[PDB]
Amino acid sequence: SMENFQKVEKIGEGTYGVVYKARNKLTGEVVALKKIRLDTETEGVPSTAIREISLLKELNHPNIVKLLDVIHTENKLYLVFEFLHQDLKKFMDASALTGIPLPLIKSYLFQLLQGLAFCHSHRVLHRDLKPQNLLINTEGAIKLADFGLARAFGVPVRTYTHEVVTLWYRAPEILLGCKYYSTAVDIWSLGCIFAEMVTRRALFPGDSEIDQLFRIFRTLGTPDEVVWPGVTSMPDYKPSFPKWARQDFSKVVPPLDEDGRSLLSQMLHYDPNKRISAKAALAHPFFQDVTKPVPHL
Amino acid sequence: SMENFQKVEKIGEGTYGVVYKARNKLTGEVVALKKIRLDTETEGVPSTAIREISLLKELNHPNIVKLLDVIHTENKLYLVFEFLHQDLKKFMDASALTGIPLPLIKSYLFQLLQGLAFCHSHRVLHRDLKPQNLLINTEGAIKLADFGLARAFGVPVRTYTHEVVTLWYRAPEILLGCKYYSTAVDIWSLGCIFAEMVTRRALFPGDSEIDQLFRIFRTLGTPDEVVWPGVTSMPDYKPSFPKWARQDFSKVVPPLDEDGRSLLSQMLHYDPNKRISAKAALAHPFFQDVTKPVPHL
Amino acid sequence: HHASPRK
Amino acid sequence: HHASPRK
Amino acid sequence: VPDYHEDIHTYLREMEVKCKPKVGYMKKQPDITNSMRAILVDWLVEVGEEYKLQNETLHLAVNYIDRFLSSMSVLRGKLQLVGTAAMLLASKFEEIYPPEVAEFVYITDDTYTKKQVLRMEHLVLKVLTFDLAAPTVNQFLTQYFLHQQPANCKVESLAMFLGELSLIDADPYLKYLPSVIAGAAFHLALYTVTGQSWPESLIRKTGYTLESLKPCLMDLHQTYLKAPQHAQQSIREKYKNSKYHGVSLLNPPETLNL
Amino acid sequence: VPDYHEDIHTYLREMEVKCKPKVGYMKKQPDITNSMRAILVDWLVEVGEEYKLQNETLHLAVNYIDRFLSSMSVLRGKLQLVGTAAMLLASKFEEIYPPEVAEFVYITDDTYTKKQVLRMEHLVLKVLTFDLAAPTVNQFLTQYFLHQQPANCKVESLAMFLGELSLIDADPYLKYLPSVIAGAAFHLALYTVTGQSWPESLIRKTGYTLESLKPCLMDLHQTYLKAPQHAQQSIREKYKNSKYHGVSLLNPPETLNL
Ligand SMILES: Nc1ncnc2c1ncn2[C@@H]1O[C@H](COP(=O)(O)OP(=O)(O)OP(=O)(O)O)[C@@H](O)[C@H]1O
Ligand SMILES: Nc1ncnc2c1ncn2[C@@H]1O[C@H](COP(=O)(O)OP(=O)(O)OP(=O)(O)O)[C@@H](O)[C@H]1O
Ligand SMILES: [Mg+2]
Ligand SMILES: [Mg+2]
Repeated sequence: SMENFQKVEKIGEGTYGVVYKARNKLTGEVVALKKIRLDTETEGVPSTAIREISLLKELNHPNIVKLLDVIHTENKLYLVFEFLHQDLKKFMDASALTGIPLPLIKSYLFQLLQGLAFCHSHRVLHRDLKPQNLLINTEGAIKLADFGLARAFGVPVRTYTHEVVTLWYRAPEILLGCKYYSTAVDIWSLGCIFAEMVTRRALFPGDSEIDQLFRIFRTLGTPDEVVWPGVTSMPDYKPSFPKWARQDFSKVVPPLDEDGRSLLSQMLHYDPNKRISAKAALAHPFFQDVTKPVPHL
Repeated sequence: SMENFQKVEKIGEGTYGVVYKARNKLTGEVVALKKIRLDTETEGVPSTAIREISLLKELNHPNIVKLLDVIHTENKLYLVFEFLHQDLKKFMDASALTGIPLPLIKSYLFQLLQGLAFCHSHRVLHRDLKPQNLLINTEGAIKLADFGLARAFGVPVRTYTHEVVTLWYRAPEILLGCKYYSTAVDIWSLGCIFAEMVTRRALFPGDSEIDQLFRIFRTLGTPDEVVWPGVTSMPDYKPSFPKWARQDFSKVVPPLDEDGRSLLSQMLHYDPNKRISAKAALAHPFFQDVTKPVPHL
Repeated sequence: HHASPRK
Repeated sequence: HHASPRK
Repeated sequence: VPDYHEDIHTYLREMEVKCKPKVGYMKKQPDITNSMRAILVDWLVEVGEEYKLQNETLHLAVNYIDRFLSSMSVLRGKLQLVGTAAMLLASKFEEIYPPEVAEFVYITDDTYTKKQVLRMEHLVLKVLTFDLAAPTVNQFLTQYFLHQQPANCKVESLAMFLGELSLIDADPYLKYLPSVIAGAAFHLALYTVTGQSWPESLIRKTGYTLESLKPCLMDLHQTYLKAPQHAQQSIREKYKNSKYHGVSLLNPPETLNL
Repeated sequence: VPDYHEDIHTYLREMEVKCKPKVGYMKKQPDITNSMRAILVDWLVEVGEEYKLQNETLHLAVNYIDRFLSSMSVLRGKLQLVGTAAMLLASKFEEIYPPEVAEFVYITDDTYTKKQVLRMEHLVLKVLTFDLAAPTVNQFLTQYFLHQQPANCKVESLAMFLGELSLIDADPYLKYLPSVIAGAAFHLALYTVTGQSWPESLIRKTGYTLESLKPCLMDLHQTYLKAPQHAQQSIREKYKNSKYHGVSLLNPPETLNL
C-alpha cells in the first residue's frame, strides 16, 4: 500500500512519526510522506491528523501545500504531499550571509498573504505559522504547510485551545490569556516572519511566555488602554509590567522601506480587532511592484 | 483489507475463484464476495473482471445487482455485492412441484425487461442471461447479475466475440455464425427464461450447437428466406438442414395465455431485426395487470 | 447443463 | 527555538 | 471582526449542499428506521450532556451518522456503534478536550469493545473520505444571531433548542438544508419571544424570504407544539437549565399568522 | 436497429462531460510536454497497427492517458509506461483478442519489466476508479455516419483519419469534447469529398450547428492542411492503405467558406 514508494531521505521529524522524501516507483513523482503512528488500545486516529487531513482537503490554492493522498492502513496513517525543495527556515539559514533579496522577500510575503487569506475565507485558522512550516520550490513559490495545529472556526468564534502557535510567533492576545482569539493571530505570526526574512533573525526570540511578552513590549511599547482597550483587564495582564516606550522601526527593521514599515506595523498592531487582515494586506502599497523572482538555491 | 468481512458460506463458484456469502463485522451488512485471482507473471487483471466492474459501475437500476465495493489488492481482487436470497435457478428447482405462481412469473419478466432495457439504453450487452445469473430477494424483486460476459457496444455494432451466451439460451444468429449480433441476443435469452419459468424446464436443452439449432428448428419451424431474409447465406447455415414445421405454442407453452403467447413469440422471432426490443416488450398487453407478489421461500 | 462460455 | 505546542 | 464574514457565509452555503445526506436513505435501510435513528440522536444528546461537549459537536456527529447511513446499510445492533464512532470523531474534530475512547466504550456499557470502536472510526473516516468539516444548523444560527436588534439571550437559547429538535426527526428534517432550518428556527424563536420576524437584513444576507422558509417553519412549528409528547425528551430536559434560560418551558405560539 | 440509438446518444453526451480530462493539465506537469505526449500517441498509433487493434482501442487508451495525467505528475522516463498500461487496459476492455502482456513488454523493447507494466496497470485502474467505458470521438463518428445521404466510404475513412489526427495534439484538442471533434471531423470530411455540409438531421440530433462547430473546425482545418509537415506521421502513413481508400493522400480544401 506503500509498495509503490521508495523512501529517499529524512526531511524532518515530528509529533506523530516523521517525514520522508520519497518517490513514486511507477511514475517517478517525488513526494513527502508524513507518517502518523496509530496502534490500537490508544486513542485511534489522532485529532491533530483528522483536522490536518480534513482541513487540507478543503484548501486548494497555489500557496497551500497540496495533499496528494492518504494511505489509511490498519497500523499506520500516511499523508502523501507534493515535495518542495525546502522549508523557509532552511532557506533562511543558507542565506544568512547574503540575506534574502528584497524582491523575493516581497514576493514570499505576498504569496503567504494569499494562502493565509484563502484559509481565513474558508474559516480555517492555521495557528502554527513559522519558517519551518512554510515551503519553497525552485521556481519562486512559497506555500503554507503543517496544518497540524489548524482548526475550522465559527462566526463569531467561541473559546479555542489556549496552547497554540510556536512561542516566538505567538500573538500577545494569547500570551495575555484572552478568552477569544481568531484570524489576527495568524497575521501576527506573518508580521514576525516578515521581519525575520528582513533582518535575518527572529524578531521576538522569547525563552518563556513572560519573556516573550516583555520582548514584544520593549519593541512596540507596553500596551495601555489607549492602544488596546480592554488590555489591562486581560486574565494574565499585570499592572506591574514594566512600561516601555515604542522603538522606531528604523531601529527595529533597518533595511525596510517606508511602505514595508507601514505594512509591518499594521500586522503587529496590539489590538486584534485593528490588526490588518490578510486580504486588506494584499492591497497595501508595499505590493504595487511585486514580481516573482526565483530563489538562489 | 478483507479485515472487516466474515465469510459465512459458499454461494456458488466460478472461473476466477469462489463466491461467498459474508457479513461486514462492523455494520452487520450481508454481502456476496466474488474473488477474482490475479497473481503476476500472468495477464494482470482478467479482461472479464475489468469489463464486469466498469460495466456495473454504470448500471445503477433497481433490477441490476449492486456492486458495493472493489477491493483491489496486490494479490487478489474482490468484487463486493449486495447479497440476495438466491438465484432464479435455485428458486425454480425448489418450485418444480408447485410451479412459480402466474403473477410472480409476470412480475419477474417485467422486472427482467426493465433491467435489460436499462442495459441496452446504456449501450451494454449482457450476453449470459440464464436463471443462475438472475437474483431474487425475499420481497419480490429479481435482478440481473453476472456481468462477466458483458460488453459496451457501439452504434452500429462491429463484430464481437463469437463464443457468448450459455448454450441453451443462445440466439440462432450466433449459432448460425452471423457476422453481427446485438441486443436481440439478450431478448432471445429472456424469451427462453420466460418459457422455462412457465413450463418448469429449459425450452431448448441442446447438447451441442447443431443439436441446439435443431431443438430450436423443431419448435419454431426451420427458418427460410421468407421468415428471415439472409438466413440461407449465413456462415453455418446448411441447405441440408431438416425443414420442420412450426409447433403451436399451446403445445410449446401450455399454461401460457394468449397475451403471454404473443409476447413469447415476439421474443423468439428468428430475425434479430424484427425480434422485440426490451422497451417495446415493456408496453405489451401481457403487462397491463402486473403486480409485485412476494416469493414463497 | 453447460458452463458459461470462457474468454 | 521551541517545539510547536502539543495537543 | 466582520472582514471574512461574507466569504465564510458564501462558502458554508456551498459546502452544506455538498455535505448533505441523501434525503430518502432510510427507505433503503432494510433493518433500521427513523425511530431507531431518533432514539440514537436523543442518546447522543445525553452523551453530550454527560461529557459537557459543545452543541456543535452533536450537530457534526449527526451529519456524519446521516452521511454514513446514506451509503452503508447497517444492522440495528450496530447503529449505536456507528453513532459512538461518529461522536468520537466529532469530538476529536471540535472539542478542546475530547473524551477518551475508553470513556466512549463505557457510555455504551461495554455493548462494544474498544477495538470495535476504533475499527468503526476508521470505517467512518473512509466512508466520509475524511470530509469532516461540515456546515451545521449551529454554524448558521450563530451568524444569524449577529443580526438581532438588540441581542436577546432568550431568543438565542430558543433558536438553539429548536435547531436541536430538528436533529431528532429525519422525517421531515432531512428535506431541509442546515441554513434553512436555522432560518426557520431563528424566525420561530424570535416570533415566540418578542413577536418580531425574520429580519430584512437576514433576508438580504441569505436571500431567504419568510415565504421560502414557510414549508420548514410549518414543520418546525408542529414539532415545537408537539415537543412535550414526543417519545424523545433529552433536548427538552437539557433546555430546562438556567444556562438556557429554561426556554423549553416557554409555551409555543398557537399560530404563526402566515 | 434504432430502438436504443437516441438513448445511447444522450447517455454518451453525458458520459463524455464526466470522462473528460482537465484541459490545462500539461501546464502543471513539471517534466512532460505536449510534444512528448504527441510522440507517445503517435507511437500507440503504430503499436495499434502492428497488433491490428481497433481504432476504438487507440482512442480509449488516449482517454485513459489524459485522465491519468490529469491527476498524476509523471516523470518523462515513465510516460511510456503509463501509455503501455493504458493500451493494455484498453485492449482488455475492447478487443476480442488483446495482445498478451509479454508482447506489450516486447514492443517497449525491454524498457520496462513485465512487473512494472502489471503494477502500472493496477495504478491506472485505481487512478481511473475502474471507469473505463469512456465515450470516444469514434463512438460519435459511427453514429454520425448513419446520417450520410447515401453512405460514402471515402467520407468515413477521412472523418476517421481527422478524428485520429486530433488525438496527437493536446493543444488545441483537449479543449473540445469528443462529440464536437467528431462533428467537426465529419463536416470537414464531407465537405472535402462531396462538397456537402454538416446535415440538418445531425443538427437536430446533436443540437450542434456549423456555428457551434466553427472554432473546432478552424483548428481541425489548420491541422489537416499542415499534416504533411507535422513531426508525427504514423496516422498519415496508416491512412494511405487501401483499407482506408488512401484518404490521407487527398488534398484538403483551401478554404471552408465559413
Ligand atoms: N511537502 C514537503 N516538502 C518538503 N519538505 C517538507 C514537506 N513537508 C514537510 N517537509 C519538511 O518536514 C518538516 C516537518 O513537517 P511538518 O511541519 O508538516 O510536521 P511536524 O513535524 O509535525 O512539524 P511541527 O513540529 O512544526 O509541528 C517541515 O518543517 C519541512 O522541513
Ligand atoms: N449478489 C449475490 N447474492 C446471492 N448469490 C449470489 C450473488 N452473486 C452471485 N451469487 C451466487 O453465486 C453464483 C456465481 O456467481 P456469478 O454468476 O456472478 O459468477 P460466475 O461464477 O462467474 O457465474 P458463471 O459461472 O455463470 O459465469 C451465482 O449464480 C449465484 O448463485
Ligand atoms: Mg511543522
Ligand atoms: Mg454466473
